[PDB]
Amino acid sequence: QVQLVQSGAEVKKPGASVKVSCKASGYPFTSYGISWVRQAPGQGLEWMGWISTYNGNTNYAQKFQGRVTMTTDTSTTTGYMELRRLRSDDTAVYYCARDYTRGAWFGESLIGGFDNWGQGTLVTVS
Amino acid sequence: IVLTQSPGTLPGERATLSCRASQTVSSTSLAWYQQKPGQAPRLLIYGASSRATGIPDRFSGSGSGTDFTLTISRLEPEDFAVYYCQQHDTSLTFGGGTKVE
Amino acid sequence: ETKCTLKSFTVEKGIYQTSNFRVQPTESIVRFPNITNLCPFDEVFNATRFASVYAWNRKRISNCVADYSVLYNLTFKCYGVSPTKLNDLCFTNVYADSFVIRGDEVRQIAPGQTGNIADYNYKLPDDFTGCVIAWNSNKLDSKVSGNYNYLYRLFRKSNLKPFERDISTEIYQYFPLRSYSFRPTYGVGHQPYRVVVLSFELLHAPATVCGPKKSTNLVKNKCVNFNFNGLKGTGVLTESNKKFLPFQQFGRDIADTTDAVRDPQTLEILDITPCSFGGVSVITPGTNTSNQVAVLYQGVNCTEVPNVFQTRAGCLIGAEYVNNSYECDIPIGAGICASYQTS
Amino acid sequence: QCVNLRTQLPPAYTNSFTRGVYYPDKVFRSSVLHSTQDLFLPFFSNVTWFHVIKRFDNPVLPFNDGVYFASIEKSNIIRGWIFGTTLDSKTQSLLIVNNATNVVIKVCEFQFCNDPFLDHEFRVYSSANNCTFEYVSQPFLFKNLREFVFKNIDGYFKIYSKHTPIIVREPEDLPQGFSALEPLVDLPIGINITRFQTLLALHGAAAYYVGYLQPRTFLLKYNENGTITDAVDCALDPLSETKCTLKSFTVEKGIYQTSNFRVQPTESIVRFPNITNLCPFDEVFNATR
Amino acid sequence: VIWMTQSPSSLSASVGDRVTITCQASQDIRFYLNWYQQKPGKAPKLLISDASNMETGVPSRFSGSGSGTDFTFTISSLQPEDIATYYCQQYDNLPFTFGPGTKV
Amino acid sequence: EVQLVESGGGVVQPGGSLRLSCAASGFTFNSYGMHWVRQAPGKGLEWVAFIRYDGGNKYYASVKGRFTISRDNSKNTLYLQMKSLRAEDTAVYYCANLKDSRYSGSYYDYWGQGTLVTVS
Ligand SMILES: *[C@@H]1O[C@H](CO)[C@@H](O)[C@H](O)[C@H]1NC(C)=O
Ligand SMILES: *[C@@H]1O[C@H](CO)[C@@H](O)[C@H](O)[C@H]1NC(C)=O
Ligand SMILES: *[C@@H]1O[C@H](CO)[C@@H](O)[C@H](O)[C@H]1NC(C)=O
Ligand SMILES: *[C@@H]1O[C@H](CO)[C@@H](O)[C@H](O)[C@H]1NC(C)=O
Ligand SMILES: *[C@@H]1O[C@H](CO)[C@@H](O)[C@H](O)[C@H]1NC(C)=O
Ligand SMILES: *[C@@H]1O[C@H](CO)[C@@H](O)[C@H](O)[C@H]1NC(C)=O
Ligand SMILES: *[C@@H]1O[C@H](CO)[C@@H](O)[C@H](O)[C@H]1NC(C)=O
Ligand SMILES: *[C@@H]1O[C@H](CO)[C@@H](O)[C@H](O)[C@H]1NC(C)=O
Ligand SMILES: *[C@@H]1O[C@H](CO)[C@@H](O)[C@H](O)[C@H]1NC(C)=O
Ligand SMILES: *[C@@H]1O[C@H](CO)[C@@H](O)[C@H](O)[C@H]1NC(C)=O
Ligand SMILES: *[C@@H]1O[C@H](CO)[C@@H](O)[C@H](O)[C@H]1NC(C)=O
Ligand SMILES: *[C@@H]1O[C@H](CO)[C@@H](O)[C@H](O)[C@H]1NC(C)=O
Ligand SMILES: *[C@@H]1O[C@H](CO)[C@@H](O)[C@H](O)[C@H]1NC(C)=O
Repeated sequence: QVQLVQSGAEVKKPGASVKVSCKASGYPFTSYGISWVRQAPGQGLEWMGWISTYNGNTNYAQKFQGRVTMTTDTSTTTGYMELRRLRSDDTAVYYCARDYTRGAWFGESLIGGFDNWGQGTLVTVS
Repeated sequence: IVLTQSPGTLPGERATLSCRASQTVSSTSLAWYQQKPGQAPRLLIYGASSRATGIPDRFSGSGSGTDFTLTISRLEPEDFAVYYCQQHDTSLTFGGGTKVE
Repeated sequence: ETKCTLKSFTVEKGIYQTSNFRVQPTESIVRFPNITNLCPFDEVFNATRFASVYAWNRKRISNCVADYSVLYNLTFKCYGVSPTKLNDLCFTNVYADSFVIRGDEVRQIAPGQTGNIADYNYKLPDDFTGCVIAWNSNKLDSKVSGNYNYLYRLFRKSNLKPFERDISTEIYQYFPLRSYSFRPTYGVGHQPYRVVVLSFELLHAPATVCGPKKSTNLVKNKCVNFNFNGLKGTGVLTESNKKFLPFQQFGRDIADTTDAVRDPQTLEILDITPCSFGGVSVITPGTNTSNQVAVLYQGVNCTEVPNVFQTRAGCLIGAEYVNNSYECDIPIGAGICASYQTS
Repeated sequence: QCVNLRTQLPPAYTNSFTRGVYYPDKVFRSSVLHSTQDLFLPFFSNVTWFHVIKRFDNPVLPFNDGVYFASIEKSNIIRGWIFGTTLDSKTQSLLIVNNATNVVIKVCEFQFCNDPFLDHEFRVYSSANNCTFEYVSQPFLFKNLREFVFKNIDGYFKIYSKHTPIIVREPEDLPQGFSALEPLVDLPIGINITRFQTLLALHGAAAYYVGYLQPRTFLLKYNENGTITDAVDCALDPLSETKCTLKSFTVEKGIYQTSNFRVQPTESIVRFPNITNLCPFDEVFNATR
Repeated sequence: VIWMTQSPSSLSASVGDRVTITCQASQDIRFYLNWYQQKPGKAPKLLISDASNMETGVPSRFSGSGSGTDFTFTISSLQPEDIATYYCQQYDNLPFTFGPGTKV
Repeated sequence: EVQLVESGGGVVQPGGSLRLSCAASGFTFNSYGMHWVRQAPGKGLEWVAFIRYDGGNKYYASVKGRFTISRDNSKNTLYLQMKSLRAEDTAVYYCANLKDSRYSGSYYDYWGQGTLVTVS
């Protein structure tokens, strides 16, 4: 009965930043990581990065290495992502998912995938 | 690693979807996803073979080296969706996506 | 009962104490704190890649709840400990040693054994305490062209000491390491197996790893046998108006008696009292006149005990209360007396 | 990079009065007077007073059997502590540092600077090796009065703390009144602490006080809400001794027998016959026949 | 009781020469050794603590090292001001003890 | 400045007794343990006794059973009571605070000037 609940749609101006939350329930928060994937209209799935809910370690995609910051809060079992310096090309739906592709405690690769996904948060830049 | 899928666009008939890697991908590091219109993607196959919980038996994946496939023994009205291949042998990437129609 | 107590086939007029009323517990209420952090066994056993036996990898497990059900759920030999009792033990540390060997080499991962793995790659102590888990990984590790990534040590000038690791490549007076070359066309004895050894450390020190506990639902306003996170006792659980501080787990009365607890899961305060009890006395005329009796339950409520009259001295059953007034005969207390009267 | 930042001034002293009482255990009690024996700062003791003003007192002090620490400030200059023995790369040491969002506690073989400090970055140590303990939680830290008790028993580093606002008085001394310290954290570290040092952050004025705990008997008064509101030091004076014996903060007029007077011996006197010959055990045990 | 000894008991050296003094413990005292320097008519001054840590104010020409039972005290270049009796002292356990003393 | 001042020395007869004292100032005397060390003409440094900061635990060297160590933290004064003095006890007696990372915890090393005691 795992669920991921994301914030609603946001509208931002070029140069602005957006903060997208993802509330998790139905499982031990510190046993699984959190990954973020975005999908622009008409496009496929693009990986943004991963964070461990246990030790705060991160692994970012090169494309967002200097733009995206990911954090977690284990007291409210909620993940957060912030994307800085938004451009018109960043209009997309941003999804959170439960990560079982990398361990949260050891950082090693696991045999798995992204099983639970949130509904997605639409971010528009104009 | 770059993942190339085909065909661009493909009820009761058997469907096969392909994903070719530019580099060798371990079976332990490859997975398949399904995305219905208006919905988030869901995991179908992990380890290139094992089914994710809740996935019907008509869905089965296999492969080795650089050549992996996903097979649907019989297409149902609800199986018409965009499918993606994923690898995390190196970093983590998704394929272009293949549409079943 | 009175006759036996007084050792007499005869009983004189009066009131005697012959026994005691005590309510027994009917249930067992077990309450423990719920797990918030769990031991990362999943990230050890479901890993994509295992280390070579010549260079075995050690992962440390600490400060977590050890749920072993999954390992039972999915070779599983425990030494010094039962695999079905691990759920109720605590350890100061747990160490998981992961490596890949051949099926025929699995027998070497045990105390008292010898062989080219036991002696040159991975040695266990004769007094080893822990569990060895292994499974066939042919589907993942074997390759058609041959998997040469896994290596073992064949040559060395001496045998290893327990949990010693040697990853040097110095030439033996031969190159000391040789590949397994695993293939899907091999018979079982030559197929790859993934081995995880769980070493259980028990020291005179605070535990960091503990298995989970069984618990039941909370029952109130009834006589029960209870245990709150080790806090044992018998009695009736009720709500409480006590103001506990954020760090206090239980409280005591002036007599240093536990009289309130904090519930591990709901964090509510419950008051505790002993189950109803009191003395039992028999009121009787001399047996030379009559064998009729009445029974007084001292300090007990008439609805607790199971011609019923409630007085300050307790519940009197068997005697008929009247609104008349006579000289006191057999005194009970609080202005009330009993007598044998006219049939 | 360690930065060597002074003269040495003589210490000041202040009057502790009635402070340093903490909840001895995690047990709820109410409407009762409870007698307990534990390490407490003695009542009306002499407490060492250090200043941070161009002078910054941050000497290495002995830990002895436990330390009472208190500070008064607004600028949050005192942000952490170092506990250990040699305070160098040869032994494990405990480093407790607070910052804006969290507190980090770790035990490692740190090579500490000659004069360690924070600079908002860590210039506390030049390097560290293999750690044995890690812990992260919420920050531990009119003027702010912060009081701590540091104990190290059976491997457990126990921290008690209290934070109250205080009115500013010109003498800039310790305030009177009774306030009990609640338990904060209990760290299963297992190291030998004999020295400690206070870490100051640079970028104002502050002061702190250091006292040492002793094994003493106290009578603690718990009110209706299980809060300690008063206490008696049973080894302070003859009046407190009577109060403890009669389990009452109030003594009625009269004469009470509370103790016993006994003269102690001052010398060791040993007297034996003067014999120089040794017993021939050798000629019994090493015999040929 | 841990017994301490030093060697040589007395040494002859000129200014500019390298001087070494050996201190040996009958028992393993890890790194808990102090080195003192005493001039005639004066109380002993501490130069080195915990085997190898220099005291503040002590010239860089002084050094020392060692662990367990065998410890060394060195003067990289003897000065005219370095003529004194040197002692080693253990504080691993009570009673504390000083060595015989080495005359420079 | 930190000072340690010994006094109470002098000349006594064998079998007699002498009480020495050391006045401390300039430092937190009552937080530190203290040592006595003696040095006879022609000999090296000899450790005599140690007392903890609270005046609780006491340790003795050759002198155990004859010498007593004590302190008064309200006067910042350290005492050594020597009974049954022998010719061999002729020495200069120092009070000191010895740098010690294991027991006293002292991070600073202080010495007095010493007082001469002669037994004859
Ligand atoms: C444990 O119980 C507490 C309080 O009832 C609850 O808030 C917490 O989420 C529970 N933890 C888990 C992992 O379910
Ligand atoms: C490995 O992952 C599978 C799929 O989620 C799970 O069923 C299995 O129990 C896991 N193995 C372990 C040891 O957790
Ligand atoms: C018992 O009752 C009879 C009358 O029926 C009387 O005569 C006798 O004395 C009584 N005995 C005692 C012990 O009361
Ligand atoms: C006995 O029980 C009745 C019914 O609950 C109650 O009203 C009465 O006060 C009780 N008396 C005593 C002594 O408990
Ligand atoms: C005694 O009289 C009262 C009325 O005052 C009545 O309620 C009660 O039941 C009577 N009891 C008996 C035993 O007659
Ligand atoms: C501080 O003193 C040390 C010697 O103890 C020296 O190595 C270091 O360079 C000095 N720091 C600075 C900034 O000069
Ligand atoms: C130490 O405490 C005593 C009281 O026992 C007091 O008389 C003395 O003045 C205090 N010392 C200092 C330096 O204040
Ligand atoms: C406080 O310390 C934590 C843990 O080291 C760190 O993640 C955080 O960024 C620090 N906060 C600030 C403001 O430096
Ligand atoms: C690990 O700790 C030991 C002390 O037990 C130390 O000697 C060793 O050098 C440390 N390892 C590293 C890489 O610092
Ligand atoms: C801590 O002190 C005790 C008592 O002196 C000693 O036995 C123990 O070995 C010390 N621990 C270490 C690491 O030195
Ligand atoms: C106990 O707490 C209540 C508030 O819950 C307060 O009104 C009452 O005065 C407190 N009693 C004491 C003695 O402080
Ligand atoms: C030794 O003992 C004898 C008695 O047997 C006594 O007469 C003599 O005086 C003693 N010697 C000394 C030195 O006291
Ligand atoms: C017997 O003689 C040997 C050799 O000198 C010695 O080591 C041993 O202690 C003697 N045994 C006894 C009881 O003296």
